[PDB]
Formats: sequence, C-alpha cells, structure tokens
Amino acid sequence: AQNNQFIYTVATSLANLGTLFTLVNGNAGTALNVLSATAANDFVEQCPSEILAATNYEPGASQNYMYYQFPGRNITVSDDTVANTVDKSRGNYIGVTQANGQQAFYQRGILCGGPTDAVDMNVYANEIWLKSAIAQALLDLFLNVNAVPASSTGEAMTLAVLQPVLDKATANGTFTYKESAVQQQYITQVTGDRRAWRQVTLGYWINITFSSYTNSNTGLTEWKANYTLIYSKGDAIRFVEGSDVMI
Amino acid sequence: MISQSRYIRIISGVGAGAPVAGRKLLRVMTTNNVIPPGIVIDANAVLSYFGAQSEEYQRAAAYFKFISKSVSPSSISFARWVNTAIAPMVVDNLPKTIADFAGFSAGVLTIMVGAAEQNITAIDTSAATSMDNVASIIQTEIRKNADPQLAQATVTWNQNTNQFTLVGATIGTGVLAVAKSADPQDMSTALGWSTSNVVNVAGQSADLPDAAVAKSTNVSNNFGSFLFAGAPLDNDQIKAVSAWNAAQNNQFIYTVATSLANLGTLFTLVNGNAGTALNVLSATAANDFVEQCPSEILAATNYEPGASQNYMYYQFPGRNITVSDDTVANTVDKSRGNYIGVTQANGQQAFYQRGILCGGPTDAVDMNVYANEIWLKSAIAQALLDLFLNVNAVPASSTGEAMTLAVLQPVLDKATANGTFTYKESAVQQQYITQVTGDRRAWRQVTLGYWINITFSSYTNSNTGLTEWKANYTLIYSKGDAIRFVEGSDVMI
Repeated sequence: AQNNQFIYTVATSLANLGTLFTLVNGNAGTALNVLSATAANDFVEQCPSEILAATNYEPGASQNYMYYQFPGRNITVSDDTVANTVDKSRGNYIGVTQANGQQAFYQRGILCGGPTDAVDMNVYANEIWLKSAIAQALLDLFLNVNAVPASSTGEAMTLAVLQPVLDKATANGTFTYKESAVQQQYITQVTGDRRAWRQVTLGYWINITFSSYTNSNTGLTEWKANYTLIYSKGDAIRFVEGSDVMI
Repeated sequence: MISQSRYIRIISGVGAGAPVAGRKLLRVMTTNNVIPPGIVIDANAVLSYFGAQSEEYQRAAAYFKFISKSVSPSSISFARWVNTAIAPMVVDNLPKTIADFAGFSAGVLTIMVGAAEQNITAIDTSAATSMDNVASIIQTEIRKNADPQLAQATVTWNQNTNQFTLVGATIGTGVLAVAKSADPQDMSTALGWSTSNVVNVAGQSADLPDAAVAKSTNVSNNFGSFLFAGAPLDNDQIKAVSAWNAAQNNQFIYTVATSLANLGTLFTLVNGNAGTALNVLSATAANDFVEQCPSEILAATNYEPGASQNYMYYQFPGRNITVSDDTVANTVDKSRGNYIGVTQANGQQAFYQRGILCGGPTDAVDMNVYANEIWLKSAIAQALLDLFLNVNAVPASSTGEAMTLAVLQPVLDKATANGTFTYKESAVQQQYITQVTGDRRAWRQVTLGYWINITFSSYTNSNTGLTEWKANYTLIYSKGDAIRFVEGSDVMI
C-alpha cells in the first residue's frame, strides 16, 4: 500500500516457497528467504535488513546485495537444478560453489513486484533514501523561511535548496552517469522537453511547475508545487562472459 | 499524528520497466519415460540428471564441444514424445530421502482422488531400511484400495534425481491427484506430492509426432533447429513433421538423418517444405550422429561483429567420412543432401560440403540466410513488443512513424555490423524493386544495404465491429551470400 517506504522479510521452507509467490506475487517491497529444515534456527531473514541498516548514505555507498558472505548462516542449496527451480519463485538464499577447492554467499538481490516497481534491493534502498532526503529538505525549507512566493523566485529558491541533495546523490552512487532507444522515446514523450535524455551525460533532470488549484476541504484556492525528477538507476554487473582467442 | 502526505507527497517508480526476453537459438524430443509429457527441461548437468548410459548424455557430450571458428552453444533442451499409451502419473525436484521418514510410524494418512476421495490406511515407515523399502511399503498400502486405478498402482523411486512417481493401473484414460490434508501425520510434504509445482499427467493415446512438437512448442519456443533423435522414423512421419515445420514460415529448422539409398526416396516427399535439412549417415559404422552439425553451428553463433559465418567450409573431426568420389557427390547433390566429403590437397586428406536447404524459389535455400532471417524476425518483434509494453501510447500520426522508425533504427544498425546486410551487385532485381515499391531510386539505396517504410493505416477487425489502428512496414535488404567457387587463368608472358 505504501509505495517505496519499507521492506518486509519473510522466512520460508523450500516446499512452502512454491505455495507462496502465488499469493505475494506483485506486492512490491517483499523479500522471501529460504530456511533449512531440521537445523539450527540461524535466522536468515535478517540478512537484507542488516545490509540495509549498516549502509551510511559517505561516498561509494550504493553497494550490492548479491555478492556478500554470511559465515553464521548455514548452506541452503548446492545443485544447479535446485537453484534453477528456486530462482523461478524469487527466493533468496545462501549458495555454495567450488572455486579451486574452496567452497558460500547470498545469491540473489531480487524482490517480488510488478514491472513498475524496483525488483533489485539496492535501487529500492536508494529510492527510500532519496524520498526521505527530498522530503526532509522541503519540510525544512517550509519550516524556516518566512514565505515562499509563487513566482520565478519560488522555482529558483526551491531548485537552489534541492541542489545539495542531488549533488550528494551523484557521489553516493545512486545516480550513474550508462547506456536504450525505447527509454529515449519514453523520456521524450513524458517530458515535453526533448534533449532531456542526453542530459540524463550528467545523471539527472529536474523540473518545477508551481500551479494553482482549489482544495476540496475549503472553497478557498490554495499555491502548490509540482516537480518531476528523472535519473539513471544504479545497477551492478552480475554475469561475466568472454572468449580467449589464441594466435 | 497527521500523516506527512498532507504536506509533501512523493511517488517513486521505474520507467520503461517492461522486460521482454531475447530469443535463443537445440531441442531434442526423446521418448524415455523420465521426462513428463507436459514440461520442457546449461554437460555435467545432463550426466547427473539422465545417467551415463542414456543417449541424452551421449548427444550432449558431443553437442557441448564446439568452437565455431570464433571461439559455444551453452544450452540444450529436452521434451517428451508420447510414443505409446500412458497411464496417469504424479511426478519431486527438492533433495529428499535422507532416510528421515522416521516419526511417520504413527498412522500416516494420505488422500488421493481420481474423481472422488480415497483415504489410505496407516502407513508405518519407522524401520525404513532404504527409500526403496519406503516406496514398496507405500505401494503395499495403496494396492489395498478397491478403486481400479489403485488396485494395481505402482510407486517407484529414482536415485539420480529425487522423484517419487505413482502410476495408475489402467492405460488410456484417467485423472489422478493428491490433496493436502490437515492431519499431523500426512506425508504429502515429505513426499513431494501436492507441494509447489507437481506434474499430474492424464492418460493419453499413442499420439503423433507433429502433434507432440506442437504441444512442446506451446509451453516454450525459445529454440531453433529441433530434432527427434530416437529410433529412425517412418517416411510418412518425416513428411508430416516437415510439412508442420513449413507451416511456420521462417522460425525453426528440422534436421533428418538418412542413408544414401533412402535419400533418393526422400526429396520427393519433402521437396519444398522450407526449413528442412537432410544429412547422410554411414551404414555399418559407429553412430557418430551427424544431423547435429547445422544445429551446433546455429547454436554457437552470437549475433558481436562478423557473425554471419558460412555453413559450407567447416571441419568435424568427430564425424566419419561419407562420400569420396566425384560421381557419387554429383548424384548426392541432386537430392540436396549434406555430408562430410574428403579431398586430397597435396597429400593431406574432410569437411561439411553443402549448406543448402530443401524449399521453393521464394524461400531461403542457404542456411546462413535462413538463420539471419530468424534473428531479424526475432529482434524486430522484440523491439516492437517492448515499445508497446513501455510507452504510454503510440499516436496514429506523423509522430507515430517517426517514433517507430527511431526505435527500429538500432536493430538495423547492428544488422549491418553483423554481416546480414551486405553493401553487392541485377537488372531483373532492379525492376522487381521498382515495381514492388512505388518509390523509384530505392534500389540505389539498397549503397547502404536496406530500405524501410511505414504505413499506419486503419481498419475494422472481424471479432468486434469497432475500428482498430494498425501499422504496416516493408523492409528490403541485400542478403548475405558467401563465395563458394574460385576460377582463374594465369597467362605467362
């Protein structure tokens, strides 16, 4: 119900996983973690929560939820076919793999949700942080300055206040300055201004509206500000392929 | 407190998020009873799942070794062909059978339905010497029931995978299922029955190959160049399957293996029938299956620069020689047979000889152009579907044609680099192009390698009286053909 505010971690067995992902399909912000039956509790649904809690949004803090090691938690799956079956249900687990004799890490950073919502957890966390930071800056502006006029000075002042947050966002890693034609057409359609996609070189595009309206509660006309922000999400590489041609 | 949304409201989302998959290019239709009829299933995985003795591992081992002259396939698929009549089945992918059915010695209840409930008496497996004993004990308790399906039902256990399978007594018709009950001592979870995704197979008749391949393509069609690979098929069955393949214009390939004498018998039935390949075997020799050569070459291709390739000059050291005389090769080429030929080149002696497909004048005889057209169709369809799924709406005006052309531009840009567009010398083709397209000077353009048009007309569909619009596009490009013969004269002085 709340768009991009919280996360919700659930712990399931392997057999129960198939029963879920039918009920909780969609439902953005929900994470499923597979337990091990007939073993110690070694609670595992806390891994995404711990990784989110430890983050400090200092430079290079975007991070990645996939390649990370949990020596306390015990192994969950060890076959490729079992992992293939589990990944269909968007289950998160600790997998073990052989790398020249040595054998375990969290395997997927995916969330259940629709096409419009953030499937990866890192972008989910970054959007949480962006919403909180923007709301804090705007509320602080409202609380401190005497009044915000509904004229050109208003847009200038609002943009000036929002500037430091967007400056910090580039350093954090939530804005990536990244290669599609379909996305280009979508951007040119959503924003009347063309050449916005070329700008999103820098990583973001921001607009301010300042329209007027009448609220339903009282007949009086009250104004309002509408802003639109577009930025390139931060996605991490997960697969490597190559060919070594000799001679 | 009053919620903060009364004063500041922010909505977060992902734009153009609709993901559309990319088509991949082998699938084998076997008959062994391991594979359930209604499913389709990255070499060691094949070895583990099927065992060392099976022909599936034999095929995968030779399939997964390949270099393609640009340094591999990296995937394979299997589907099930219902050769004969089958009884209903219920088939357990999770690792189980750690010999820990203990605690189910307390009067186990399980419920199964043909059309009405059947409850099974107390089943005690505390002893449980092995899972074979567990399956036997389950079978003994099930066989006590008076329902005809359950009178002679069988329970089996598989070690390579981790599957329990239940087979009903009658053959031909019946529907079986298992239900999750609320009792504490219910073993539908220790067994993988009625948990997660379980394949319930209803009874079937002898069935036919062309219907089987259609059923298999119903569930997923991310493949190219399928083949049956069991016992040799009858000529009529090959004819029916080739006709079914020809029904879809330029989607799949179909590889057949024949003897030399049988080759003349074919090419009469399967003449035309675009997308069919014939490969000649060697009698009284090792199997060294050869119908996989075009399939392997297609699978290994990655559509990176210079990937057009050529199916003619390529070497297969595993396969044994087929023909060695010029007259025999002349007779074979009349039937459009593909083979491994041996020729002397200063002492050294073997390579695939022809890359031709059986088909009509309108269809692609060479296999390279066939593969490139498969890739073009898949890429264009993917781009258009992705456009439909992401953007809000596509207006039926000048902006519509501009946007569609802009979206299709990168695919055509990549096509030039791949080698499927050649920028090549006829007058007849010139006149054909000037007639088909009202716009003259299109043939001069096809300097660049392609010509594209967009229409955006309107019409009314038959299903509803409403007028629905539509877009019509025409694409012309120069196909990629490779040189195959060299002739010259050296004049001295």
